[PDB]
Amino acid sequence: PDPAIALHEAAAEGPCHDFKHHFDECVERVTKAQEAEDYDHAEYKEDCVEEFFHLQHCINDNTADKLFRVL
Amino acid sequence: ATTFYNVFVKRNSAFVATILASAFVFDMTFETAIDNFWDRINAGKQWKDIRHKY
Amino acid sequence: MALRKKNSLLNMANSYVLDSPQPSNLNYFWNFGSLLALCLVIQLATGITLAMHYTSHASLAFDSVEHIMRDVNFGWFIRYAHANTASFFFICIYAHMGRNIYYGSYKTPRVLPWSIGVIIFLLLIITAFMGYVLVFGQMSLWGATVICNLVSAIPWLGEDIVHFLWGGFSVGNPTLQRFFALHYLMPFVLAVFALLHLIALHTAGSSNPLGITSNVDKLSMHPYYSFKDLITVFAFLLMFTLFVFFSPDKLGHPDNYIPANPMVTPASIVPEWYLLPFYAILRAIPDKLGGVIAMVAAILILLILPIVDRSIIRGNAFKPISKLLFGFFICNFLLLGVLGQVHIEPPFIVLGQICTIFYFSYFLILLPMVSTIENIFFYIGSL
Amino acid sequence: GKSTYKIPDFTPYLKKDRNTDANRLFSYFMIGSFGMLSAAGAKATVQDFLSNMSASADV
Amino acid sequence: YMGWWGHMGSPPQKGIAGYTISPFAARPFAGVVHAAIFNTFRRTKNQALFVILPVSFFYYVWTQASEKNEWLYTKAGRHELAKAL
Amino acid sequence: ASITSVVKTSELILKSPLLSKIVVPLAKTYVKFSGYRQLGFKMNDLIIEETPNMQLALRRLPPTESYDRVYRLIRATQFSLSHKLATGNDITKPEEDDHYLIPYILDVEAEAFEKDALDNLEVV
Amino acid sequence: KNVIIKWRGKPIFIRHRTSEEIEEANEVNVATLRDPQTDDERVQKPEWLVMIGVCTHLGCVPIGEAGDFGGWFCPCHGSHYDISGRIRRGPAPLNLEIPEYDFADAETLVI
Amino acid sequence: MTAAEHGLHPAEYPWPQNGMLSTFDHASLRRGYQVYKEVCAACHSLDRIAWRNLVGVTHTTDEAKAFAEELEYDDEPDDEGNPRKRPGKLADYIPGPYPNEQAARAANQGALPPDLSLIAKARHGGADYIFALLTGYPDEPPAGVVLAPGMNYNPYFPGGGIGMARTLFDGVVEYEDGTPATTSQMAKDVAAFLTWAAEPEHDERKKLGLKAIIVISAMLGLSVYIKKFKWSPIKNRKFIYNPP
Ligand code: HEC
Ligand code: HEM
Ligand code: HEM
Ligand SMILES: CCCCCCCCCCCCO[C@@H]1O[C@H](CO)[C@@H](O[C@H]2O[C@H](CO)[C@@H](O)[C@H](O)[C@H]2O)[C@H](O)[C@H]1O
Ligand SMILES: CCCCCCCCCCC1=C(C)C(=O)C(OC)=C(OC)C1=O
Ligand code: FES
Repeated sequence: PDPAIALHEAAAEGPCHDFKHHFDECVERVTKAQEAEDYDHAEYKEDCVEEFFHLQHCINDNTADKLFRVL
Repeated sequence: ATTFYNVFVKRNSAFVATILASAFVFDMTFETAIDNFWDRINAGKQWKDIRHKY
Repeated sequence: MALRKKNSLLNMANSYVLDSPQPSNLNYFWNFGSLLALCLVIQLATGITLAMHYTSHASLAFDSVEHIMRDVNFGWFIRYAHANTASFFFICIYAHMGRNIYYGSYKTPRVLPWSIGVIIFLLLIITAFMGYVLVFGQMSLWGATVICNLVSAIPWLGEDIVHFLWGGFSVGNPTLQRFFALHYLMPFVLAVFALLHLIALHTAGSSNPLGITSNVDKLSMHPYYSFKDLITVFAFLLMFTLFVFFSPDKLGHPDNYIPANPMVTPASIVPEWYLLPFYAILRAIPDKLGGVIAMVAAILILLILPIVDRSIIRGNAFKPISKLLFGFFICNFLLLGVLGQVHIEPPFIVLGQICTIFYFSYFLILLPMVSTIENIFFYIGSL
Repeated sequence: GKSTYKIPDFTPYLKKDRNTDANRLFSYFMIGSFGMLSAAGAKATVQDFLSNMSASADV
Repeated sequence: YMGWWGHMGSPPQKGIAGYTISPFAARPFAGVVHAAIFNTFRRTKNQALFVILPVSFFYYVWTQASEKNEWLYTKAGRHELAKAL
Repeated sequence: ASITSVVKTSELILKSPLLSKIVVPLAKTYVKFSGYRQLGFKMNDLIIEETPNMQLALRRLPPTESYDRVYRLIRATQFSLSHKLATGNDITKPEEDDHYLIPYILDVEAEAFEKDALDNLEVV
Repeated sequence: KNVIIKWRGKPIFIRHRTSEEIEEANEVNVATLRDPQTDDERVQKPEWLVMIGVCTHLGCVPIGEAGDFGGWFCPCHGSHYDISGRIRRGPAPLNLEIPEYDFADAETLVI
Repeated sequence: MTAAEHGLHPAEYPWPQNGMLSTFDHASLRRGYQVYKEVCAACHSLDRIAWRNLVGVTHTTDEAKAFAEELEYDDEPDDEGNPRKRPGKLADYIPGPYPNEQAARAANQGALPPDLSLIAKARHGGADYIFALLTGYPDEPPAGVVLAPGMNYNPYFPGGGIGMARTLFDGVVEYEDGTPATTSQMAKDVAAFLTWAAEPEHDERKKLGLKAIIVISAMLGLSVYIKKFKWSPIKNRKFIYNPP
């Protein structure tokens, strides 16, 4: 299988754990907010792109070299 | 040194002839040297290295 | 009498490149003149070569540049050499202008070579702008559009002039073919003005870093400056090599590898880096015509340096306050450059306006004040 | 200071073997090498550059 | 303001004796190591403030501006961005 | 700016006790940081000379002053091209930094400015 | 929805404006408008905003639906056009030009 | 601008060709061609590449002629002036999947797949962007993202919504050299191949650059010696002044 799957998972649980938790908490909040009614007629709809970027940027920093080493 | 000066350097005609002949030799040898060096540092990567499979 | 002096033709060469009497103390900042001549020669050689393979018709232009890259022997080299040397031409011209401003080269008796110089700078900008359009990628097309619409700011006839410069109602084939012809011509015009500013300079000779006369102590141009020029020629060629062979696209915009599309406007249209400070100055003024005036004035204001510099002493070598002011002026010019390529967003909008005010206040307020005060300090200080 | 027949001190710069053929030959070796690389570099430049005018790959 | 060899436009010179030695008689790189270290240090030390002060000021200005701009376009900076526009 | 201007303004400052108290120390430090003395120059050696007025003033210098100026210019040019500073007696001491040229240029300019005035006289 | 038709190399924005969009456009007091015009002067048919989609500042094409007046936003220098395609904010001096267009049928317009 | 509007910036991967002295790995180039041919070529053209371009880079003359000869190209009209087809030659360009933009957009829910001949030069990031994009489709879009119809979430793409779906899955290609075709492997190979397509002079350019660096450096060293040699009489000049 794709080596990246394992490397990415390892990096999320390990060096990028703070960011993983931030993204998770964000998702929880947003899903809950979407669950609540009159969400469609709200001014500000929060997303989790920011937290996702912080996590992905982190995973990539801890993985890029390792991945290319096994291809 | 006197001899070398007198033969290759003193006359400008001789000096320019020596410089151009040296340039010719340098050009040919440097080409060959770089070719070999380039092939060693990029070993197994070039078409010439995989061509034999096809 | 030696033939080099006797024969009128040889004597003209002799007077410029051999017997020409130079100050004996020119520093390495006097080497940009010959680097600029080198860039001009490289651009002529590569440019004429590209013209042998390029097609100016809008249906073929972008493809003809790809043909040069892919099929023409060493076409990649000639293309990258031409494109990168355009950047080096601006590095050298900013250095040369920087040298001239720091050392007071614009003061009497060198007002005329300086004023011709300002025109050379305008011709370089126009040459480089038109050359960039020739690729007919996305940045090419939109660059032309926006810059050729600065003429619309001219009242009454402005819009008519724009259509006249386009040869239609938008940037298209007529514009591309005319830019090819003018891009070919402009470097010859530029070479003539470069020759004119040297002839004008020859009446006073070169200034020098101390700002005093060199009439007391002259050195022949050859062999001293010939061999000193070789050092910077090889330093230049090293820089050239690193860009052309190892990083040929570092100074460019990826969007110019997309063919021009009149419908889609690219996400961000910025000029080539060397035009960025003038573009920032334009953005600073909200008014269209205001912005255009400011942008042109930013170049033409160089013509008043001879007047606003009130110093009794030429150049900044011995003027600590002028040196500090010059440092701030140069760094502000670089900040303007950076602000030319940021998004039009807070807080860069106001910052661009402050930097624009500082740019103009150097010429109009600070240099006249500082130069007046330093005059007084030299006199009182040495009593 | 005053006498113009007392030559200023040039000992920090003077070579002892200044009149020898070996001394001159060295400096001509440097000049010659420079001329040689300039010749080889010009030849390479001219050959590669002019080759653009030979039939391109598509032709 | 400039003449030519023989009539350059110098005031009359008298009383100066000039001396030099042949390029072949001299060591071209004499004292190079001392120059490269001590001379360059002196020349650099004396000019350092004229470079450091403007560079550091404009770098600080840029740093502040770019950091604010980055912050304004985050979620946290929503309100301050709304006011700024 | 004309030497006349610079001299007149300086004299207004030197007159005012308050002004001189604050300007004279600044001017002395300016001169120290300027560092022209470290190339063996006198202040007046730095004044732009490529003007009719200054050429005339220089022609009116006494021959000895003129010969010494030539030497200081040549010496400073040699320090410049060598990237060295003056040492010892080549450094201009503050007591040697005399305004040898200022009187000559002030006379040349006096006449030049009077000529301009009188070219615009109106019989009353 | 807003369409983009090439006409003399320039883009033509054709928007099929809804009822409430037309209403939104007819609100702004003409007084406060760099280029004072009402939608009635611009369109000959309230349901067909036909404009030359070139920004009146320097000549980029505004990204539609974006803006601050929710019509068109020129990304180049940040000028905001309306649902009438009137200039509201930014360096642009004039409202987005209207071509000469006629409804031959009620289902086809010529430009 | 928001980070979303910019797109996430790709990691810097250690490509074989990164390095002043490094060529492409030609075995990777060959594998990348196979990914292009079997996956991308369904939607994307490679119009600037001719069959002759593969020869001595990725394929032998015979293999490339075989690829060309399998296709039909427009010939010159026959003697009655009727259209004719011919088999392909090495001079022919690799043919695209669609006759025009309209056909391309119709097949891709309105989106136009760009030609890939220059894509590595036409995007910030080059190979890293291509690799990051192809391998960076999350299983689920971040909570709160509203995708437009026909769009797929990919953080590397500016705005996040790209009209191209994920296409590389483990084992969509069977490499002819026995290499395991994982998503990562295929993305690496095809990114390398596309980088080659954008800059095929790459290998020769860097070797000539090495030669230039060496010669020019030597000339710079010698020019410094010669300058110092010639200038020494001026630098070493001494004066004695006796005031008249
Ligand atoms: C069946 C359709 C399809 C397949 C298969 C496909 N693509 Fe695409 N691709 C698209 C479409 C549609 C776009 C345009 C997306 C957009 O602009 O929203 C696109 C865009 C791209 C872009 C540029 C994105 C940008 O920055 O504009 C690259 C690079 C790309 N594709 C490469 C590939 C590679 C490499 C492969 C396979 C190995 C591939 N594509 C397979 C349909 C496809
Ligand atoms: C193609 C562009 C140019 C070329 C080839 C060129 C070339 C030269 C050369 C060879 C010199 C004499 C040596 C030197 O001082 O470096 C010189 C001096 C000068 N140039 Fe330029 N120049 C160009 C553009 C400009 C520009 C844009 C300006 C002014 C805005 C300018 C103003 C001057 C001045 C004032 C001098 C005299 C400086 C001095 O020696 O004190 N030049 N130029
Ligand atoms: C001062 C001299 C010159 C400057 C500063 C200059 C600048 C430029 C620039 C910036 C480009 C765009 C390059 C790119 O990104 O691809 C260009 C392209 C071009 N220039 Fe010039 N140029 C000069 C002289 C010439 C001359 C004399 C010719 C003679 C015809 C010429 C012919 C071309 C051609 C054909 C192109 C288009 C092909 C291409 O983009 O490479 N140039 N030039
Ligand atoms: C820069 C590339 C080399 C080519 C030369 C550039 C072409 C420009 C030359 C034509 C302009 C006229 O150039 C003019 O020529 C004459 C003689 O030639 C010079 O005259 C100078 O040298 C001669 C002897 O060398 C003396 O008689 C004269 O006293 C002195 O002023 C002028 O100072 C110069 O301004
Ligand atoms: C005296 C002025 C000389 C001509 C200057 C023209 C080149 C720089 C102009 C600026 C510019 C403007 C105004 C501009 O608006 C623009 O943004 C879209 C650019 O990118 C095409 C530009 O380059
Ligand atoms: S180009 Fe439309 S806002 Fe300036």
